[PDB]
Amino acid sequence: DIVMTQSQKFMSTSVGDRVSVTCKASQNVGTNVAWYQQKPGQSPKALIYSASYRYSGVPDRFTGSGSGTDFTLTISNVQSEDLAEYFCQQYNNYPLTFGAGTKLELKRADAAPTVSIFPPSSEQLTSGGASVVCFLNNFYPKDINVKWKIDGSERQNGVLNSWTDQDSKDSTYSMSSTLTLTKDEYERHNSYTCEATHKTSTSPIVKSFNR
Amino acid sequence: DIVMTQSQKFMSTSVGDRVSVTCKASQNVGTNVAWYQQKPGQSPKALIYSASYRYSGVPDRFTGSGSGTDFTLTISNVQSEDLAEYFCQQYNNYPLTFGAGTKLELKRADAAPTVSIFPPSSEQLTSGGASVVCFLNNFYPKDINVKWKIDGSERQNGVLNSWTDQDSKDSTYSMSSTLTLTKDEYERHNSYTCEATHKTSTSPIVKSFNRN
Amino acid sequence: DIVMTQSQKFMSTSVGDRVSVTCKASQNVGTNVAWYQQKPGQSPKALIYSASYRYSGVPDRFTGSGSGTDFTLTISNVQSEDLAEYFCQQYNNYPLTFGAGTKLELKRADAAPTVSIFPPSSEQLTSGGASVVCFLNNFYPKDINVKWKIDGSERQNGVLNSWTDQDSKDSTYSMSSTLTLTKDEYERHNSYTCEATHKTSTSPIVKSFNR
Amino acid sequence: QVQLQQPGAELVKPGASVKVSCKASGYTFTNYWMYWVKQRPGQGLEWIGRIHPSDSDTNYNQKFKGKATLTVDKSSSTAYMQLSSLTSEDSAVYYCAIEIYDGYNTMDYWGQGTSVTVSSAKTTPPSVYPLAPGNSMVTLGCLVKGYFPEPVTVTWNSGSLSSGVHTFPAVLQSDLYTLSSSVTVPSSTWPSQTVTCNVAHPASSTKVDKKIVPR
Amino acid sequence: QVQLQQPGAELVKPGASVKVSCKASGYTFTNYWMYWVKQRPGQGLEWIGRIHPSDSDTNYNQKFKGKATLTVDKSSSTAYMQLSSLTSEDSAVYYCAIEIYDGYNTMDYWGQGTSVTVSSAKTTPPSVYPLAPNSMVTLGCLVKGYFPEPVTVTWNSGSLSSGVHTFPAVLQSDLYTLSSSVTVPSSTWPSQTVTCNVAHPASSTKVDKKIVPR
Repeated sequence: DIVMTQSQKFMSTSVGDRVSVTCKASQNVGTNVAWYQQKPGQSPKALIYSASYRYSGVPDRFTGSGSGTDFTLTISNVQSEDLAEYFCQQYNNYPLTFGAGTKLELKRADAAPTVSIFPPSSEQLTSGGASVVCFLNNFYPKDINVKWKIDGSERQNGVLNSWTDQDSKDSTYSMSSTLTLTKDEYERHNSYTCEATHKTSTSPIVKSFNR
Repeated sequence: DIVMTQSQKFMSTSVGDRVSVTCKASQNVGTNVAWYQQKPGQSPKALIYSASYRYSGVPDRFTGSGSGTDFTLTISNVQSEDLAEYFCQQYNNYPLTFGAGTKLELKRADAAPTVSIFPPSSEQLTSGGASVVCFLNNFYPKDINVKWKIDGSERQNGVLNSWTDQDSKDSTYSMSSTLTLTKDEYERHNSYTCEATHKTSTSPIVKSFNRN
Repeated sequence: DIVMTQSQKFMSTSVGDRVSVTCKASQNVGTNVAWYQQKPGQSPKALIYSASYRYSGVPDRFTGSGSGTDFTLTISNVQSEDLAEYFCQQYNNYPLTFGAGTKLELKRADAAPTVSIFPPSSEQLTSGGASVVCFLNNFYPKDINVKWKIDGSERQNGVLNSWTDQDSKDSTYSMSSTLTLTKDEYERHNSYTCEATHKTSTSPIVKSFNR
Repeated sequence: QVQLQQPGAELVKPGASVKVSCKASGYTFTNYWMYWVKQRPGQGLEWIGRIHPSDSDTNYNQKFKGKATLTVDKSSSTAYMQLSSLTSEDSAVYYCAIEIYDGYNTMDYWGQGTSVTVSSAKTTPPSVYPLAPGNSMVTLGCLVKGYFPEPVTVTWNSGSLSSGVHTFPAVLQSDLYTLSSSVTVPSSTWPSQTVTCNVAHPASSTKVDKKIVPR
Repeated sequence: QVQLQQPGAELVKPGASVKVSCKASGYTFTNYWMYWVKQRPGQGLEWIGRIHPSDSDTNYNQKFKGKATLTVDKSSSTAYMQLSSLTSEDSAVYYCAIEIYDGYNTMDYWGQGTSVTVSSAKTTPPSVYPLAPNSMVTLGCLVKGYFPEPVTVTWNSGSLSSGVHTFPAVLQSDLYTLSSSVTVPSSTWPSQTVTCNVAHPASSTKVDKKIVPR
């Protein structure tokens, strides 16, 4: 089949600036090239058809160029709402083939996380389980270390970590960390500490509670 | 496909007497019929070939007869060692087909069960679980009812019951009942009782222990 | 004995196309391999001997290849009259052994059944019995459902169905459904109905008669 | 309005088959090609095939030859893609989509996508737990624990509360999925007003509204 | 001596394939038909097919026509039954068997049978627990939470056989559990060591658990 390359897996820029994506086709696909946008959790959205023509509702900021084998998608005046994965696709020959996809990244200043800790709810305790949840919201860059302490001893098991994609409002990152214990194990200890280590400070951000 | 229909799912006699199991073939198979004995947990054992001829090592107490469609396997001087499921088979037509199987049963006098209770081992308590085991050995008939009581309250969940087949020595039955709790639940209560209701007594047999 | 395994039990193709059936021997039989064709209700007809030589009268559309273990019969320009079962046989070692056989199936467009109902004849009514017959002819694919109603109530007992093999002229299927009752039972009711349900059916095909 | 309605999730045992539906409405069904796209988790887009509901003409991708079969039902204006002999590699989101050029503008319309999960596990509905605190703003949360299969939809106050919301991607652990969601609101909003976490799990027909109650 | 050796258990995921082996020894491999039999848990016996290792001549049951494939390897005197596209229906014990008539007597020889379990769950070795408490005393052994079948239980390496009750395994929440009791004279325990020997071939597990008075 015809192969659409897209050499870059990630593209970076700042809010208000511009970015571009190349797409290399293994053979001549004329101008029968389309560009799609996919935000996380949503269906793909067609941006460009026929190499350079926009679909209805696609703003001027998205411009497609190229013919033959070298096609480029250019996004100007980039805003945080443009955070998505972008695919090229040829429809000049069958079967229809897509590019690997290029995800947009937005550079910005560092930001320390706002950390919040939540004890197990009374409802969960009736189920025999006990989850302690620690939210780490709106930090940058995405790299962050989180540790759990139970009465001074570290626990690195039964922890479920999940990171959001880059925030569509302020380009920051957020992280949820869940320490799950049995109700008996939970009631056999007092202090439950959540420690966040981020490059914004050498001192960890500490949130704790005594049950 | 020829169907081999064994009339009875179970055949009953006393120790020393004789039983017989019949097998009906849908079409004529002449004498190309075999019989097999399968004890619990073992591979089948061929007893009869050509409807009436015995394999080497099969005692003469096992006698096969019949030709055409009606075949019979007779076991004389039945002993507790003969407790098994017995199958007929035809090798006259392809595909070879077996009978559904007839399980031998033995009548005997009633027998009250010997009941033994066991608290959770210290080994299991380190794993967070706690199983209380109740053994009910060597009773007859097989019908029995077991209840678990925790400080007087009946627990009919988290219970695992298992029945043995009829004993190959005294033709009795045995039961194992295991109540599994978490270690927290186990330490939240004191009295653990295994209650057995059997035909041999209008009053239930009660084995208990206090964790105290 | 030598095993001649025909991997495919069926072989689907369309009229005019070319089909190939394979036959693998458990041991080396050289070229001492024959192919046979058996149409329904007929004696087998020898097609190929010496793995590749045709019997007199066999059209050149039937070709055979292979030496040693792997053998293949190929039918070019497949006709609707070619619907049959095809066997491979080795005669290099005794006893001679046949393959399990491969049935030729023909593909075609869908076709609705032509349904005809017939009341019990006056000759059969003098015998004490009564058989109602419904023909469902020249339909495709072969899956079809028939429901018998007596005075609007579904009847299941006493129904015997029979399906023909694929028609040697148009590659369709046919089925006959016969409801047999006693003459007294047949005269206890009035309306008799056979309902045909098929892939082509947007609604059942209902044919009825009133005694 | 032009719409393409697709079911949320389909849980099918390995080796079995499934039929994914795409109900069209608001336009002439038989006037536009219907495209089908497959997207495995964390992967890219793959073209399955297309079909024209007028005459059921199809263009297939050879990769999905014996795997996918496209059909249409013009009486219901519904397109179907049947997947057969299901394996783990078939677990993905399946989109139906059309492209309309009305002589003035070119618009694309997509279905929501059907999350087909191939597994021997059975459905498990989620256990929704409130996250209430033990400043000018307050952060509340919602723990959606132990469900299968994907997906679940989480909204706050039936979507009326959208700013300051972070819904975290689901993590698979011990054959079960779990996610969480946080919302930050003015301190004058909670606990004075009602804050409700709305969880929807279509694979189990579950809709749970859990209010974030102060203690 | 004539022997037919089969592996104890095979755990195969739904849709995959498994090949059960039957290693023969003590006789001329190519002289006798090799039969195969399927027995679902708690069901009857079903004939799969037979193969003669001399020339690999086979006779299949139509029900297992595409499912089972019988082969032999004469360099190892091993028979093989391959099952394809496994489903829950194919979970059973599979025996290989031969019949020998030497001109004097007719004997049958059977393998132990391979417990093929078709499931997406992983292997779990059992947790073996001692059951410790007149003229007799009853001891026990709890073999809890294992997968898949089977497990074998002996007492004192088989030297302690009379007075033993080994209860069939029960599946409960994806795991098997069985127990075994032994009744001995009050002078045997706790004076002498009483050992419960558990083997779980699916996980290569052999655990010896002493019934310690404690």
